[PDB]
Amino acid sequence: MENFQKVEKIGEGTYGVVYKARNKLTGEVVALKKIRLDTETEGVPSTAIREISLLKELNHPNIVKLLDVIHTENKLYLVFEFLHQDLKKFMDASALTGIPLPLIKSYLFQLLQGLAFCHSHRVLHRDLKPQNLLINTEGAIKLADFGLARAFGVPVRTYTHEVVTLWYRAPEILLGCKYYSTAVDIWSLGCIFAEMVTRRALFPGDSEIDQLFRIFRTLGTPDEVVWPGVTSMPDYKPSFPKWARQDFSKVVPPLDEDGRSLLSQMLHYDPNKRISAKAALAHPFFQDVTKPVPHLRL
Amino acid sequence: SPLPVLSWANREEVWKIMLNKEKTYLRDQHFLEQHPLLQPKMRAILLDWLMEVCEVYKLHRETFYLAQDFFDRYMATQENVVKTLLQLIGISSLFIAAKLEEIYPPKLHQFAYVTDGACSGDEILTMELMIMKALKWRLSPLTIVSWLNVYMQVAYLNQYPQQIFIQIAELLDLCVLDVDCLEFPYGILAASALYHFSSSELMQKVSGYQWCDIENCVKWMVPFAMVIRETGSSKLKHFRGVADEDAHNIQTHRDSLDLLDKARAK
Ligand SMILES: CCNS(=O)(=O)N1CC[C@H](Nc2nc(N[C@@H](CC)[C@@H](C)O)nc3c2ncn3CC)C1
Repeated sequence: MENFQKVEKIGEGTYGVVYKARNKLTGEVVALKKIRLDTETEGVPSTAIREISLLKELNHPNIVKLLDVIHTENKLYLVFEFLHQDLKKFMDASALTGIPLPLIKSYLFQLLQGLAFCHSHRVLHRDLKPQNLLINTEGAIKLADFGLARAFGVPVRTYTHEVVTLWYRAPEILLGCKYYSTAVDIWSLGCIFAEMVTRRALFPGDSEIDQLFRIFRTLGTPDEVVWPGVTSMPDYKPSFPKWARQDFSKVVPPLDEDGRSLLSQMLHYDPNKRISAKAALAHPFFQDVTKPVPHLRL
Repeated sequence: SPLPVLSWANREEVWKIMLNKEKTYLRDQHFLEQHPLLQPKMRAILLDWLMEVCEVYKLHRETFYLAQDFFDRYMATQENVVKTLLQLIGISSLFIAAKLEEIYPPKLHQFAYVTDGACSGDEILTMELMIMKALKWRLSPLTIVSWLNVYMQVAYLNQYPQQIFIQIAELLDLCVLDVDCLEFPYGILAASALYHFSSSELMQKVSGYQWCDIENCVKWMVPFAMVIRETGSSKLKHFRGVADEDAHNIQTHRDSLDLLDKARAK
């Protein structure tokens, strides 16, 4: 751990503190996640073991590269690649000028590629929010902070603890669904996509009910036709006000017809109908970015 | 590729990624040739004990199989291990597994408690670090039981019935106690166990493996399946605080030691 020189503190979490650092010899600029072990009565935190393990498997250009794990005197250091800015800081800087549509499109496609990779490896991110999405100076964006990522196979159960910032939480979760699905990550990305276009949070609630009411105000209060099973859900109330769906011209005005289409498919109430990351990559909105491949009919 | 057209990702892409994981995660049926002081019956008593403490703390079958794989893979990196050191390595492998798989896992003092004082919290926190570092932090394998779950999901997507699952799991728990199982890939072991309770046709429909792929494994498995058959398979139990839909996923314990004696005899 002597080859690193701390440049500055980036942030802090329950688990550990993040620093920008230089490998003094090489000049490699890295991000160090320091984890004090002497503070934890249960050894290496469950969450840190899972993040290290998951990130060794997830090797994709649109996922943060974990470069090394170093064990020091009651300290565990995760060494990651450094990225100069997160999407939250980038969007705030671009609030007046706007983000150019080709850059919005490039970022969304890249986010969808990294997410499809996680989903194909049977992993749920569960915490997709702008400050967990890191960008570099040459147009790349990567998914980061896999502290809350859980693998499925035997679906991940829901609980009453600090999970995904309410603002990006899917409606099935707010309505009491007992199991998370890959659809919750697609819901977060639709929120982030709308936020890149408008430069303001699509659904900024202050409680679980305020969040749900904000979703219903924009997308319309759902029913059995749009979402088979919604009325029979644990936290659904027949007393919910019946708002109608707003036109996507008034919700995301700068977006084109292809853009409005993808966003509606990403924000579909039904987790079974909501587009997948793989299917989203095929959407006509990215036809200028990607070129389709021949499908083997066999 | 027995998985149907998956909505989330390509049916074949998910399946190929699962197969490529087995190719990267390696296990050796002769790892005890590196620890001459140890005999294969020692590993059997250890895994049987871990299985019982799992049932006691109502821990998931995935938790048990994570600890089994961590223990077997860790010892492949080690040499000249002593009989006394085995209790600590197994319970620390289980400590890591519980923290990874369970939502509210048992506390470190409960893991020390089951060793009747022969292991303390500091010994387990020291050992978990040695295990994780030696395993190169590769603690996300596809267990023997995970394949069984995938095979049951495929057979019923074309959730699933619990009673049948625990009967096949019961046979895999017996086979896992013999270190020779580590010669067959984890997916092969699960398909072979499922075949003993079904047919080659169903095995190929849910695992994509042909008869030639699992024939060698089914031959080795044959004695274990007979001991399970001779006595009759167990029934699904209820666990306090455990939601009935997840009851088949709770690790159970049997008199498997004497069943393992009868199996190796024939
Ligand atoms: C919070 C300040 N945001 S910012 O001012 O826009 N900006 C400055 C540098 C910062 N880069 C990184 N930030 C984080 N943040 C973490 C949470 C504090 C989380 C997202 O992993 N992790 C990184 C970064 N590089 C690599 N890793 C992986 C460990 C982004």
